[PDB]
Amino acid sequence: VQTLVTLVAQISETQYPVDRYLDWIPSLRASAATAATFAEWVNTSMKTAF
Amino acid sequence: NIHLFKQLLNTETLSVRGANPLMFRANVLHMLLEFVLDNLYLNRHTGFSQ
Repeated sequence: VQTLVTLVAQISETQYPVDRYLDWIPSLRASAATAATFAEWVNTSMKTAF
Repeated sequence: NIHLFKQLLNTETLSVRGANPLMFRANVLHMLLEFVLDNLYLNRHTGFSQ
């Protein structure tokens, strides 16, 4: 969950305070569905890793 | 578009290309009433995509 909130906050406007290192990489203003797909890809990565 | 204005009381009109001017108001009122009636609907929420 910490890994999830940290990453998703770097593609959306979330008030969870993170220092941001990848703003110079272009990206869109992620919506609910886009964040959902992104989290889906994140979740499977962790499960297959462990 | 003549056929719209001869729909109410032109039962005596012979020609198909003509209409009686004296029932213009009645035909217009009927047209407006049907215009209102045909639009009595509730808007539906379908779904979006970014």
